Amino acid sequence: FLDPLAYEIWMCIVFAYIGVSVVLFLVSRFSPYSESTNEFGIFNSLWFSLGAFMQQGCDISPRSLSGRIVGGVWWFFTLIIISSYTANLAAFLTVERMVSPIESAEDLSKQTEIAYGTLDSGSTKEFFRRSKIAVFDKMWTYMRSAEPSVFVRTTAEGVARVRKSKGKYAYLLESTMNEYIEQRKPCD
Amino acid sequence: TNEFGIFNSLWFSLGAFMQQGCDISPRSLSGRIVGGVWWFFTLIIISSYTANLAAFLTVERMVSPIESAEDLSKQTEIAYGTLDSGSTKEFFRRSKIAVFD
Amino acid sequence: NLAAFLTVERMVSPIESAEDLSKQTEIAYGTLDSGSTKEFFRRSKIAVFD
Amino acid sequence: LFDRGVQMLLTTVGAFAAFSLMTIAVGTDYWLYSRGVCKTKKKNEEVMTHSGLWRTCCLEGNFKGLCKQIDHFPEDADYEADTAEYFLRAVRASSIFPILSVILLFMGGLCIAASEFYKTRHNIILSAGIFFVSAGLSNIIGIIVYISANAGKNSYSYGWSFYFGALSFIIAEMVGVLAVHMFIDRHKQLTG
Amino acid sequence: TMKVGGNLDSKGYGIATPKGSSLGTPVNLAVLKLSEQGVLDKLKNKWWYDKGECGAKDSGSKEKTSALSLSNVAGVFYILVGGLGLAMLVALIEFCYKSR
Amino acid sequence: EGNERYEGYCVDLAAEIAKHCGFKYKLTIVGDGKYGARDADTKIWNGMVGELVYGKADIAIAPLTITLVREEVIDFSKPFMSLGISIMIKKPQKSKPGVFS
Ligand SMILES: NS(=O)(=O)c1cc2c(cc1Cl)N[C@H]([C@H]1C[C@H]3C=C[C@@H]1C3)NS2(=O)=O
Ligand SMILES: C[C@]12C[C@@H]3C[C@](C)(C1)C[C@@](N)(C3)C2
Ligand SMILES: N[C@@H](CCC(=O)O)C(=O)O
Ligand SMILES: N[C@@H](CCC(=O)O)C(=O)O
Repeated sequence: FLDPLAYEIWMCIVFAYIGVSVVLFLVSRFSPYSESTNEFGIFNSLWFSLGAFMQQGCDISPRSLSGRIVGGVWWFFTLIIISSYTANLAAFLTVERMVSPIESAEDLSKQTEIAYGTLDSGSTKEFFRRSKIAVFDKMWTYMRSAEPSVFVRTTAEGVARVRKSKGKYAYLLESTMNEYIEQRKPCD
Repeated sequence: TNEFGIFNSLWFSLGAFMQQGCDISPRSLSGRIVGGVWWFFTLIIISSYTANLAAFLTVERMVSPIESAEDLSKQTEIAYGTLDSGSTKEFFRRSKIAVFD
Repeated sequence: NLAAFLTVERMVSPIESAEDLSKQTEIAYGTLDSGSTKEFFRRSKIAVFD
Repeated sequence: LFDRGVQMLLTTVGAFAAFSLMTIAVGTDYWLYSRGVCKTKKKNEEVMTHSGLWRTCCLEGNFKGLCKQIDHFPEDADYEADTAEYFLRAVRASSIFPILSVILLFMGGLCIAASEFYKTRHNIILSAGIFFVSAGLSNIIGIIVYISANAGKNSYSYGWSFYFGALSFIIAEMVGVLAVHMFIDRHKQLTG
Repeated sequence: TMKVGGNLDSKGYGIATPKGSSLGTPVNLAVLKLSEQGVLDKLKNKWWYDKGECGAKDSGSKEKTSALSLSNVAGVFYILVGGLGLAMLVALIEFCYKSR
Repeated sequence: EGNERYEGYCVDLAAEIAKHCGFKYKLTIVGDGKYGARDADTKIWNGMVGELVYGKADIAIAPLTITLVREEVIDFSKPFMSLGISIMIKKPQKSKPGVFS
């Protein structure tokens, strides 16, 4: 639930609450005169500044001019930070997906940040070697121009190079052999 | 009848707009209307205003120091030039347009 | 619901690139008659044009 | 209000404790863990960085503890004409507010010493509490400028000597509370 | 490094030959035939647009956030600390009012 | 040596044209490294334009731009597509929103 705001701001805003938690007290204790003439002690300044922070609280209030000044300013502060909490969850409760390049191998046919290869000496290599569909033909043009060799002579080597490359190497293979690496631990 | 100074009337609806309470209340005919409707203002304004707050805080625009390609004519702290013996160089020599000239 | 408003203006704003147009009868379309666009669609074999 | 008789000791020791922590925080050459350089050009690409307030320094570099006092630095690609950026750099070259806080807390020492020297002429003993709040503000603005500069995720980590910058604020305001608990009766004892 | 501004001219490239060289007419006819074949844009994709491999292809529009930070909202602390300064200054001056 | 050293838009379009019209071709580099213009003193054309005008080459296939002065000494074909003048600068970073934004 703290995700929308950084660690350091949650840490430091406490210091601002402390500040208002005693600035009301200093404001109130300048020469009330009777001694009783100014209400807010430390514990009530702390409380009213909290009821400002975490909202709610319908029971106490300072009559001082400087008191209502700092109260209004601290309310203005709180409105901003708390409503910013209420907003930024929109960036978390929507578009939560992590990352997923790429569908249809669209980006693979166009960029070299992710290497890819087929099984060597296999039906898929020969298919890319011939298939004239533009995405397939261009992926073949890469693999034929890709150096060092991208083709794996075993599915074991394919899976190994995919894993060791953290997904920067993508392995092209038949989907049931592919899905035996998804329905099975470590399923990464 | 009213626990109000002018500074109180200047304060109570501020706190109400901040959506937090203060010990005083209108407690009167035609004071109900003024205090209560003022909630509607913050209830719509704040709610709507405080919704894109986060996004706005990260818009990450660019300042675009020049955009018209003629701003460079206005200044010399930024130098500019063209390819020597180049088509653009000789065009700027040849194309006798004041903005270009 | 105010978020459901301000998060989205673009419902579909009909079809770009004539992609879904090429794949629907729900919107009719044509070129100018007796024109080089008409001839271009007559000859250009690119999938959307053809 | 309680322990009315001992509060002069408790306040004077609390003030000296706050002054000690404040000057340790200002004087310590390291505050937090970061990435950067050991020196004002360990210096080639990056190093684990172990700088303090006025001093830039590193940890687990090819050398350690050869820290340096910071100096003014320029900026790249504009945005320096803004008064907030310019003033942030002018402060970062030599952070005024922490040492001003040291000076205010020392002047609070003089104010509480003015309980005895030329003893308590009028309500002067109030001034310590004002100095302690102003020291609090000087610390909090120091922290705000320090973070808002150096945090520009950061992947940093914060050491105890960083947190002493905060704790010296928390304690300075507790000494403020003690100074008020002194003044509010001491000035009544002076003036009835 | 970045494009700013835009075209000053409706100019362009062309294939060129010695003046009166026999290549000019087959060149021009091939240039025309290539246009309806759509080769020219696919060469342009292959030599500019596919090669847009930098994250600037996407980084200006990506989803979610790395959480919000102090420096984006830090000015809110300035108006507070200034209010606390005023909260001191008011007492500092009202002393002289009570001293009257 | 022949044509496989070179890669690029003009290299490919050169291959496509020479295949389409079925003529043997040899890519070669201008000796002076210039695109080409007439010397203001000697009127001698340098660059690839010189290479054509003085028989050093048989056809030019390059980003050598169409100009009217070049059309005085060479023939430019129909164009494949247009382009125009532009400015290159180092971009400023994406702007962190204002302190009070
Ligand atoms: N779309 S583009 O920028 O890549 C572009 C630009 C141009 C192309 C072709 C393309 Cl693909 N050729 C046409 C020419 C073809 C013939 C018809 C007009 C000219 C002759 N004009 S153009 O302006 O020289
Ligand atoms: C209901 C609430 C809950 C929290 C977020 C909103 C936006 C809506 C403001 C509020 N004051 C605090 C009241
Ligand atoms: N079983 C496949 C393995 C190689 C491939 O999947 O391309 C074949 O017979 O060729
Ligand atoms: N293509 C241009 C390059 C130089 C320029 O545009 O200035 C030319 O033929 O000269």
